[PDB]
Amino acid sequence: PQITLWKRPLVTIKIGGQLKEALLDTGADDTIIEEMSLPGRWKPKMVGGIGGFIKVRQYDQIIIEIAGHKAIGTVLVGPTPINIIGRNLLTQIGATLNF
Amino acid sequence: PQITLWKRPLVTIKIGGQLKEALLDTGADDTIIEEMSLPGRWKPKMVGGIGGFIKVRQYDQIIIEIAGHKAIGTVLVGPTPINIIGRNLLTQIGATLNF
Ligand SMILES: CC(C)CN(C[C@@H](O)[C@H](Cc1ccccc1)NC(=O)O[C@H]1CO[C@H]2OCC[C@H]21)S(=O)(=O)c1ccc(N)cc1
Repeated sequence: PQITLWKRPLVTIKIGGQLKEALLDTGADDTIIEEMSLPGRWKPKMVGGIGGFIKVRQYDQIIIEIAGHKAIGTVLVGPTPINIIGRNLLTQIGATLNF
Repeated sequence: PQITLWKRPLVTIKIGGQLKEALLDTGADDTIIEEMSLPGRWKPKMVGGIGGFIKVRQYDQIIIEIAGHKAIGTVLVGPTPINIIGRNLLTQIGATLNF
């Protein structure tokens, strides 16, 4: 699909068996999802953006369906105000910025 | 152009006659630039990011060249870790997300 930017580019994702709404974010290096339970060992990481840093749990090799497209990669879990799909997964689904 | 996301989508912008580097960010509603002197009066605005809120100065009708495309709109100036080109300006250059 070709997404216009008049509004937030929100899509439905499936992760860990749950359905969630997330933002397709070209400005995000990594994907960050609100607090939830995921299987596996994880390692702590600090992620910084506007306003500062938050502590997150880094889970590797997580499968996520984005708008119906299966993808695999690292997912950071923590206190984010919105679910964000970053470049690490956008590349996997072949997303591009066009103008 | 068609920009892939294996690397941060950074482009050159020309504002106030100066050349700077900026990130094409579909996850940002608004355009935010690092501290610099812009013309006219400003209005206050609070911007919420991943790590909290910062206070910024809002300047309207600012002329900005993005990767060679002229745009005229609102620009926020504040303590951002990187210059961000948000949806308000992305729409003016006709950017879309495609996959
Ligand atoms: C600041 C950028 C370099 C990176 N940010 C992604 C960015 O797209 C966020 C993503 C974002 C989106 C909504 C809420 C929090 C974070 N948007 C944002 O900061 O925008 C602010 C200015 O415009 C306003 O409208 C959106 C919030 C304001 S980030 O959220 O801090 C971030 C940092 C590291 C990773 N791995 C993933 C994301």
